[PDB]
Amino acid sequence: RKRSRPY
Amino acid sequence: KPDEQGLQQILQLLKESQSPDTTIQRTVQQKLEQLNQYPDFNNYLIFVLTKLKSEDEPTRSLSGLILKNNVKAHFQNFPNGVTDFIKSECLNNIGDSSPLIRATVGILITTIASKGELQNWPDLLPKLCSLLDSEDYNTCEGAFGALQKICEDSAEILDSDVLDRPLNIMIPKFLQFFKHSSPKIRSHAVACVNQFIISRTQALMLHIDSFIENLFALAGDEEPEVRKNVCRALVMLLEVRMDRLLPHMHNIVEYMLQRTQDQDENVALEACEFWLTLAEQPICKDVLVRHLPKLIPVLVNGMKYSDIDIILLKSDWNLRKCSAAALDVLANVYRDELLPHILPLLKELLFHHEWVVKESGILVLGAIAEGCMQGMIPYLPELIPHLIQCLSDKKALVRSITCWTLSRYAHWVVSQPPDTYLKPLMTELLKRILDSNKRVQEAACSAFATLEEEACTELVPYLAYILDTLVFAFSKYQHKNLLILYDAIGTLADSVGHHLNKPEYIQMLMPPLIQKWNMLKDEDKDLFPLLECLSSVATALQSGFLPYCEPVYQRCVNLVQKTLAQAMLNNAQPDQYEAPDKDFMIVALDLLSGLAEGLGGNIEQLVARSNILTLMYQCMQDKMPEVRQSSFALLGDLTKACFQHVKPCIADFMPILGTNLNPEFISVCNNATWAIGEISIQMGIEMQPYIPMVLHQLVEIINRPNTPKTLLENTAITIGRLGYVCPQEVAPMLQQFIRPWCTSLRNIRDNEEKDSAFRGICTMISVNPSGVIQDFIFFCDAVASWINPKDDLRDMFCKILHGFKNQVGDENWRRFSDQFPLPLKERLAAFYGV
Repeated sequence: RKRSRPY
Repeated sequence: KPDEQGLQQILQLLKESQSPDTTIQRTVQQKLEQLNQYPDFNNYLIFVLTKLKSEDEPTRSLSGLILKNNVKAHFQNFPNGVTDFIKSECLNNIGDSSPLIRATVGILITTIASKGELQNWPDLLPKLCSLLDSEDYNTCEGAFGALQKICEDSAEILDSDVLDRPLNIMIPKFLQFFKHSSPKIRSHAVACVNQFIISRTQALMLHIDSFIENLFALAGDEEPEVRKNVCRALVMLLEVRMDRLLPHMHNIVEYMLQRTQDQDENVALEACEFWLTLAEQPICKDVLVRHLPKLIPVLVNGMKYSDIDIILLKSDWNLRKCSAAALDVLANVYRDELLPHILPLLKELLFHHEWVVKESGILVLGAIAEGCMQGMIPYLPELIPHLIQCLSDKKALVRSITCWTLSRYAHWVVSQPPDTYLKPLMTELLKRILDSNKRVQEAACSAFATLEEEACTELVPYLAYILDTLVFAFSKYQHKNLLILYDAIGTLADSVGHHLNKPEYIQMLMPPLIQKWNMLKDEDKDLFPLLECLSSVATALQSGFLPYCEPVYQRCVNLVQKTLAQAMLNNAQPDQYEAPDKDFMIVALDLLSGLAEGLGGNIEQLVARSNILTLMYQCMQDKMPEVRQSSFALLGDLTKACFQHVKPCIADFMPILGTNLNPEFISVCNNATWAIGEISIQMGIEMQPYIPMVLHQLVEIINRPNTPKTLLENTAITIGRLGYVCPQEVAPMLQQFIRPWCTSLRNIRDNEEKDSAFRGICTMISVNPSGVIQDFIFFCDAVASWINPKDDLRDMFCKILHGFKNQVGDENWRRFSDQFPLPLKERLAAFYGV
C-alpha cells in the first residue's frame, strides 16, 4: 500500500 | 590544422541549422546526423568554436554544442588524435572573454569527462587544478565550474582507488577557496566539497574541523548561492558527523531558523530539509527544546500553499511538503508534548475566511495526528464534525486534504458509537467520492479505504449505499482514480468478509470488474491492484464467486507461466532478458489459493484442464521465499478442494516439502508444514513412505524455543494428522513431542483441525501409551481445553482417561489429580466420568 497522503 | 575549403559549407550548414522556420531545421539535421559518422567533422566543430573569431558568438557556440551531442553518443569510435586535439583546445581556451563561449567549453569538458571516463584523460584534474590559482578570474571561474560538474557526476569514482584518488590534493585545494573574494568562486568551492560528505571519503573526514570552521565563517554571507550550498553542507553533516557538529548546534539552529524564513524558496527548502534530517536523529529530542516555540510557527507558515501552487493547480517536492513531513516526524518524536505550541495556531487557522489559511490548518491537523493522537482526543468532539462540514466547502483543495485528515483520525472515529461521528463521516465521504474534481475523488477514495480497514464489521448496515456509489464510480473514474477504487473495493471485501455473499451485491459488482478484467492485458500495469482486489472479493464471496472464476483462473495460470518463462530466460542470459517482477506471480498464486479454499471441489473443471500443478512445482523451489510461501498455500488449498488432480504428483511434491521444512523462513515453513497435514489426511494409509523423511524435522521444529504461535500450532496439528493416518510410524515419537503439542493446542478453537489432531493423538496412544504416560497431565490439560467435542472423540477421551486411571489405581489417580486447578478437575470429572 502507498495511499495518497499529501507529503 | 584542418582548414580552408569545406568550412564555407559548414558555416552555411550552421546558418541553415539556425533557420527561423522549423521546415529547414528539421530537414538540415539529417545532414548533421549523416556527417557525424566522419570523425574529421569534429575537428571543424571544435575549430569553429575555438578559433574562428570572425564569426558570430552564437554560431561558434552552436558548433561547440553540436560537438557536445557528438560525444553524448557514439564517442566510442572517436580517433585518438581528434580526441587529444579537442581536449587540448578546450582545456587551453577555458577562460574566453565571452561567457557563452566559456560555458560551451565548460560543457564540452564536462561531457568529454562524463562520457568516456576520467582515467582516459588523467592529466585533466591536475592541469585544471593548476589553472585554479590563475590570476585571470575567468580561467579560475571556468575551471571551478567544470570541477563542480565533474564532482557531481563522478563522486564514487574519485573516492575509489581507480585513479590513485586525486581527491587528496583537491579537498584542501578547494578548502583554501572558501576565503576567496568572489561569491561565485566560494559557491563553486563548497559545491565541489559537498559531493563527498555522504561518501564519508577519508580525504575530507581528516579535515572535518577546517571544513566546519570555513562553514561557520561563510554563515554570515548575505549571498544566496553561498547560503544554499552551506545549507546543503550542514544538512549532510547531520547524517555523517553529528558528533563533531553537536557542540555548536544551538548557533546552527538559530542560523537555520533565520534561513528557513529566508525570502528565497530554494534556500528555505534546504533549510527545511535540515529540520527533516535532524528530527530523525536520536539526540534531537533534547536539542530543539528551547527552539520549538520559534520553529513550529515557521513550519506551519511553510505548510501554506504558495500563490504559485494555487495558480498551477486551480511539483514533487515543496517547502510545504518538507515542512509537513518535518512536523509529522516532530509529532512522532515529542508526542503530546508538542501540543501547547501548535493548538493555538490551529484554533485560529481552522476557522479563517481566507481559504488557503484554513487549508494549511486542516493539513497541520492531519500531519500531527500520528504522534499527538492521545493528547488530541479531548478536542476531536469539536474538530471531527467541523471537518465533516469542511467536506462541503466550495474550494476543492480543502475537501481533499480534509478527506485525508479525517482518514488519519479514523481510529478514534470508529471507537465512538456509529451515529455520533461514523455515520455522518461516511455519508459525506461517500458523497465526495463522486465529487467533480479528480483531486477530491482521489483523496476521498483513499481516505475511505483507510477508514474501511478500521471500521470492519460496522460497515454491513451501509453495504447497499456503499456498493452503489462504488460500482457507479467505475463510470466516472478515468485513470489514476480507478486503481484506488480497486483498493477500496478490496478493502471493503476484506473488511466485511462473508457478509457480502448475497446475489444482489454480486449483480451490482461483478459485471464491471469482469469487464475490466477481460479487457485488461497480461502486459498491462493496472491489473496488480485488481488482482489484489479480486483476491479479496473472491475470498469474501467464496461459493458465490462460482459463475465468474473461469477467466480469472485461466489468466492467472498464464501470469504464473509467463513469469516463470521470463525468469528462466533471465537466469540463462540477462542481457536481452530482464527479470520479471515476481510480485505478479505471488499475488496470482495467492488468488488461486483463495479460489481453491473458497469454491471447493467446483474448481475441478479448471484444475484438470490446466498445468497449474506443473507451474506450482516450478514455483516451490524458487529462490524468493515469498513465492514458495504462496505456492505451498496453493498446494494445501488444492489438496483440500480437489485432491484427485493432485494425487499423481505427491511423489514429486513431498521431497520438496521435506527440503523446505525449515523454520528460518518462518512464513514459508508455516504454510509448508500445514500443507503436509492436509495432504496426509487426503492420502490416508498411503502416506507410510513419506513419514520418516519429515518426522525428524517436525520433531526438531516443535521443540524449537521462542517460536511463533502459528507455526507451532500448525506443526502440532500436522504431527497429529500424520499420526492419525500412519500411527505405527509416528507412535514411537510421542515421548519427544507430547509436552509442547499440548502446551500449544490447549489454546485453540474447537474447529475440525483440532478434531483431526486429537484423533491423531488418540490413535497414536492406542499403539503406544507410554509416550503419553510420561506426561499425561498435559494431555489432561489439553483435553480439558475442549468445550464441545464430537461424540466419538469424547468416547476416545473417556477410553484413554479411564484406561489410564485403571492402570494407575484409585489412590494413585487421587494423588495425580489432587493439584489440578478447579476448572480442570471439575470439567474433566463431569465430562469424562473422572
